[PDB]
Amino acid sequence: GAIIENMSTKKLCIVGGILLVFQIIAFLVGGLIAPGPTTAVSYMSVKCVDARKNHHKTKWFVPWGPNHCDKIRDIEEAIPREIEANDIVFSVHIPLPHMEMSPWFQFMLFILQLDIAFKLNNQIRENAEVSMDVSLAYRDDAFAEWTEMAHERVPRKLKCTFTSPKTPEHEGRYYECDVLPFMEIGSVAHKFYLLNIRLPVNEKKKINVGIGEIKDIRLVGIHQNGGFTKVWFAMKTFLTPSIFIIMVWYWRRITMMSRPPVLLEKVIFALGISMTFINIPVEWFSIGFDWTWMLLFGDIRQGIFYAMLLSFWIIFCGEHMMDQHERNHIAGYWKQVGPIAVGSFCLFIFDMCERGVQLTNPFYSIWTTDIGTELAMAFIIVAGICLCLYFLFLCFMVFQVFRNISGKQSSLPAMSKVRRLHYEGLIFRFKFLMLITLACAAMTVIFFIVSQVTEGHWKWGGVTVQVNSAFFTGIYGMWNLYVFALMFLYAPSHKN
Amino acid sequence: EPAVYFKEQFLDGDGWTSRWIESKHKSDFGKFVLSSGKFYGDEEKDKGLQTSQDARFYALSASFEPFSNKGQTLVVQFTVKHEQNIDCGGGYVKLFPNSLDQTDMHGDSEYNIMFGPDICGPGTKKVHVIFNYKGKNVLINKDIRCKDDEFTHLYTLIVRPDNTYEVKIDNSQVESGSLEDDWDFLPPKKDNPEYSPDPSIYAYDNFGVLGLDLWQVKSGTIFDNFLITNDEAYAEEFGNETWGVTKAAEKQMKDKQDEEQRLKEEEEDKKRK
Amino acid sequence: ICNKIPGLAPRQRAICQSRPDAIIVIGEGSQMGLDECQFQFRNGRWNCSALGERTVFGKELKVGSREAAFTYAIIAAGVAHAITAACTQGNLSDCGCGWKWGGCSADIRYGIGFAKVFVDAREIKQNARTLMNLHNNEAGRKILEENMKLECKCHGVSGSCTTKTCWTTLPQFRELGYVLKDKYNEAVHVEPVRASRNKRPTFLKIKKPLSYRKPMDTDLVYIEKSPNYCEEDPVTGSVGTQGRACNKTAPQASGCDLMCCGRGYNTHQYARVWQCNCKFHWCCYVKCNTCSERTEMYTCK
Ligand SMILES: *[C@@H]1O[C@H](CO)[C@@H](O[C@@H]2O[C@H](CO)[C@@H](O[C@@H]3O[C@H](CO)[C@@H](O)[C@H](O[C@H]4O[C@H](CO)[C@@H](O)[C@H](O)[C@@H]4O[C@H]4O[C@H](CO)[C@@H](O)[C@H](O)[C@@H]4O[C@H]4O[C@H](CO)[C@@H](O)[C@H](O[C@H]5O[C@H](CO)[C@@H](O)[C@H](O)[C@H]5O)[C@@H]4O)[C@@H]3O)[C@H](O)[C@H]2NC(C)=O)[C@H](O)[C@H]1NC(C)=O
Ligand SMILES: [Ca+2]
Repeated sequence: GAIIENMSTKKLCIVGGILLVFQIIAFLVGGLIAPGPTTAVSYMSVKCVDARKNHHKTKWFVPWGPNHCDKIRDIEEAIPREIEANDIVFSVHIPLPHMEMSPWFQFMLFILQLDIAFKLNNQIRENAEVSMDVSLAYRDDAFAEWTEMAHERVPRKLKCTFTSPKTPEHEGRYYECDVLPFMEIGSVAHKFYLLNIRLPVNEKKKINVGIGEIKDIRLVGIHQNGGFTKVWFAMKTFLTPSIFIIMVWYWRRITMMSRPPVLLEKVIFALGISMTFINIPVEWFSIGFDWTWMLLFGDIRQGIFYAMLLSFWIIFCGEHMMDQHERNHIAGYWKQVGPIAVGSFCLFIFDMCERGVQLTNPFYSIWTTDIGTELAMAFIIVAGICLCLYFLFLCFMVFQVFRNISGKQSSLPAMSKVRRLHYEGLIFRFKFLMLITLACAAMTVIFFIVSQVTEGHWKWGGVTVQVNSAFFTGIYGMWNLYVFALMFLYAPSHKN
Repeated sequence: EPAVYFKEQFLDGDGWTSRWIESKHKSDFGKFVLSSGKFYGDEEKDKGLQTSQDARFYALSASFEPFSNKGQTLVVQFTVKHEQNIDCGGGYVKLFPNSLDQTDMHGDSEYNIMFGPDICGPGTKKVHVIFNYKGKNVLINKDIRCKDDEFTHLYTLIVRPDNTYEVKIDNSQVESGSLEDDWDFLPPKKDNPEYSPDPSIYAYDNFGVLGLDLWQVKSGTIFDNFLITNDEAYAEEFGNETWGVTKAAEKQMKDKQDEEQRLKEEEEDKKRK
Repeated sequence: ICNKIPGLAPRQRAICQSRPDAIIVIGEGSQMGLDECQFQFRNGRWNCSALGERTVFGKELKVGSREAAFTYAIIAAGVAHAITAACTQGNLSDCGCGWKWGGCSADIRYGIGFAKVFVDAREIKQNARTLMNLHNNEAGRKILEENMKLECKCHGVSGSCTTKTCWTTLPQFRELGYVLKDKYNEAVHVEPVRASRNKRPTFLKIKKPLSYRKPMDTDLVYIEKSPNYCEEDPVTGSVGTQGRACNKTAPQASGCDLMCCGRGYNTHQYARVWQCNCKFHWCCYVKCNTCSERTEMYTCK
C-alpha cells in the first residue's frame, strides 16, 4: 500500500497547496527574472577584397576596426576596379563592435541569407547549388593573431523563387530565398569569432555557376542569453539537492521493507533517476571548458527522461489492472514498451547523424543532400509511427483499466474490509494519478502552443513578463514537482 | 563552280534528326517537328522544321564543312512560312564558327553573322543583318521590312569581297549597299585622326555551324530550303527551283482552303439564325 | 561637420554634434529615398526631379500634393532603413546596445527612433503643411515597420520546435518603393480643422466626400491639388517636360502625346551601344559584345 491511500483529504490538500505554491514560483522565476531564452543578431557581411595577398599563406580579412579590409560598398564597384570573383571574401565578425561572446551563451547557431538580384540574362538555374569556401577563426583579445577553428567547403542548394513579373521594369529585385542552415557549435569558449566566406567560380567543374547575381550575404547568429543561462543554473542548483534528498528517502523507504519492491516502485525510482540526471548541472562545467558536445548530451538527457516518462505511464496503467494482472515482471510489458524503445533508438540515431557529426564539422547538416533528407525523414517517420502505436496502446490500456474498475465496484460490498480498503485505495491511486497527469500534460501542451504563437513577451503594468522563458521554467518546475509528488505519495506505507 | 557550303531539303524524311543537334543549355527549350503545315505546295518538298510549343525558346543547329569567305562571295539563303502569324517571334538564322559547342547554344552564343526576319509587336517587323566584327555586333542601319502573311517567303543575303552586299527576298532585290556604309564598323571619317580603313570586314576565318536560336510566343512557323554557298547564281536558281515552283500550287491550296472556310462560316451563320 | 551641410534645421545640426557618425548614414538614407522616388516616377510628368539644387533632404515641394506626400514618406523610410542597415554591418557601434544579460534591443527600434527624432525636427513652422509632412513621415516609417520580413528557426531538442528564435529583417528598398507607390496611387485628400480656442489647427480630417474621420496613420495624405507638371512655373514648383524622353505610343503617361501635353516629339538618331551577348559569373566577370544600333529616341518639344 502506498502513502496516498492512507492520507486524509486535509493532508492531500496541504501537499497540493505547497506544490501549487512552488509551481507559481517556478513560473514567476522565468516570467519576471529571466531575460528570454535566445537572442538573434543579424549580421551583414562586409565584401572584403583580396588584392592577391592570400597566395600561399592564409590571410584573415577583418570587417572593421584596426587592420580593416579593403571593401566594396556595393558589388557593382568590382567591375570598374576589374576585381574578379574568387577575391571577394564576405567577412563577418561575430561579436558586433565593442561586445564580447561569453561561455554563458551556451551555443552559437548560425544561418545564412543570400540577397540574389533578379537579372534577365543572369537568372538562377533550375537546380542551382552554392558551394561556399568557408573559413572560421577565434580570438581571445583584440591584439592577438586569429587562430583557425574550421575550414570546410559548404555546398547548399538554393530554394529561391521570384514573385514579381519577369520584366526589365522589375529587374534588380531580390529573389525570395529560404534561409540556409550554416553551422552550430555547442560551445562559445572564445570571445571573438571571424568568419570568411568565398564563392569561387569554375565553369569546367561547375562550381558556383548559375547561382544568380548575389549582392549580399547576411548571417544571423542565435545564442542563449547569459541571463537566462544564469537563471536556469540557479533553478537547477535549487532542484538538484531536493531531488537527491527525496531520492535517498524513497530508496530507504523501498529497501527496508519486509518484502522486495514491486515493478511499479522500481519504475518510479527509474523515473526519479532519469530526472536527477537532468537536474545535475554539468553544463556549469561548460563555462570553464570547451566541450562542444554539450548540446548532444543535453538532448540525450531530455530524450531519456521522455522515454522513461512514457514508459512509466504504460507501466502504471498495466499495474493498475484490477483482475488477473499486475505481474511484477518487466518482460510482460515488451508489447507496450517496445514502441518507446524503437522510437527512442530512431531519434537517437537521427540526433547522432545530425548533431553527432557536427562535432567534427560545424557546417555539416544532414539535410544538404537528398539521400540525407530521405534518411532523416525515415527515422523521424518511424519515430512518429512508434509514438502513434504507443498512444493507441495507452488509450486501450486506460480504457481497459476503467472497465476493470467499473466491473470491480459492484462486487466490493461482498468482500472483507481489508480487501475493500485495498481495492478502494488502488482505485483512488489510479484516478488521482491519471487526473494529475492529464492536468500536467494539458497545461504543458497549452503553454507550448501559447509560447509558439505569442510574440514572446507581454507588457502589463510596470513590468514585462517573458512568456517564452516562463514556459521553460514553469514546465521544468512542473515536471520536477510531478516527480516529487509521484515519489512521495506513491512510496510504500508501513503498517502499525 | 558551285561551292555548296551547306544545303538541305529534308527529302529523306528523317535527316533533320541526324544533321541538326538540339541544344540542352536550358531544360525548357522548345522542340522542332518536321511537318508540311496545314497548307503547302508540295507534301514532301515543303516539309520543314516547325515550332510546336507556345511561349518557348528554340535552339537547334546543323554543322557543315568549315570554310572561309576571304576573297570569295558569300551567300546565305532560306525560306520561312509563318502558319500562325506571330505577334512576336524570330525567324532568323545564325552562323557560328566550328568552335561553338552545339549542345550548349543559347541566346547569348557568339555568332558570326545573324540574318533573317524578326517580328515582335506591330512596332518591329524588320530583317536583321548583324555582323560580329571586332567584338561589336553591329546591326544594319537601313530598315528592311519583312513579310508577314502565312505564305512561304524566301530570304537571301549576299556579301561580296568588294564590301558590297544585297538582300534578296522572294528571289527579288529588297536592299543593297556596302558594308562600311550601312554599319558602324569603322570610326566616322570626319579627316578624323582616329580613322583607318579596313577592307577585311567581310572576311571570316571559318564558318562551321548554322543554328536556329529564336523566341516565339506563337509557335507554328516552318523553316525550309537552307543554302550556304559562294555562288549568287546557284542561290538564285535554287530559290526558283524550290520556292518559285511550289509558289503557284501553295497559293492555289491556300485559296481553296480559305474558300472552304468562308463557305463553312457563311453557311454556319445562315443556319444559326 | 554639419557646418558645411546645407538645409539642416538648427536642432538637427546639434544632433550632428551628438552623433557625427550617424549624420553620414542619414544623408545616405535621404539620398536612397530620393533615388527610389526618382526611379518610381521616372515615367511620369513629375520625375521626382524638381530638385534643381542639392540639399540633404531634397528641395521642398511648394505644393503639398500627392507627390510631396510620396517624397516625404520615402525620405523618412529611407533614413530609418539606412540607419538600421548601417547598424547591422558594424558601421555604427553605439546602435543597439546589458549585452550579456538580454542581448540588446531590436535594431529596427533604434533605427526608427533616431530617424524619427531627426526627420520630424525639420518641420519647424507649425502649419497645416507641417501636419501633412508629419503625417506622411509617420506613414512612411509605419510602412517600413509593416514590411519587415519576419523569420523563425526551430532549434530545440533534436532540432524540433521545442525552442525557436524569431527575428525581423529589413525589406530591400525597391520593394518598399513599390509599396509606397501603391500608397501614392490611392492617397486621400485631407483638410485641416481649426479650433477657435486654440487659434491654430492641430489635427486634420479627410476632405474626400462621404467621410469626416481622421486618416489612418499608415495612409499618405495631401492638402493641395496637383499641378500640371508639364509647363515650367516656379510659382507652383513645376519643372516642365521640355526635352524629356517619350515612347510615342498609346500607353498612358509615357506616350509622347501625354508626356509633352500635346507639344509633339523630337528625334535625333541616338545610336545606342547596347552591350549584349555576355557570359556571366555571379558578380564580376563580363566578356560581352556591344551590339550597337542606330535607334531613334524621341524627346518632348
Ligand atoms: C512603346 O509602347 C508600346 C505600346 O505598348 C510598347 O511596345 C511593346 O514592346 C514590348 C517589347 O517588345 C512588347 O512586349 C513583348 O511581348 C511579347 C508577348 O507578350 C513577349 O514575347 C516579348 O518578349 C520579348 O521581349 C522582352 C523585352 O524585349 C524580352 O525580355 C523577351 O525575352 C523577348 O525578347 C525577344 O523577343 C523577340 C523574339 O523574336 C526578339 O526580337 C527580341 O530581340 C528578343 O530576342 C531575344 O532572345 C532571342 C532568343 O534567342 C535572341 O536571339 C535575341 O538576340 C538576338 O537578337 C538581338 C537583337 O534583337 C541581337 O542583339 C542579338 O545579337 C541576337 O542574338 C534576344 O536576346 C515582349 O515582352 C509589347 O508587345 C509591345 N506592345 C505593343 C506593341 O503594344 C513599348 O512599351 C514601347 N515600344 C518601344 C518600341 O519602345
Ligand atoms: Ca522541304
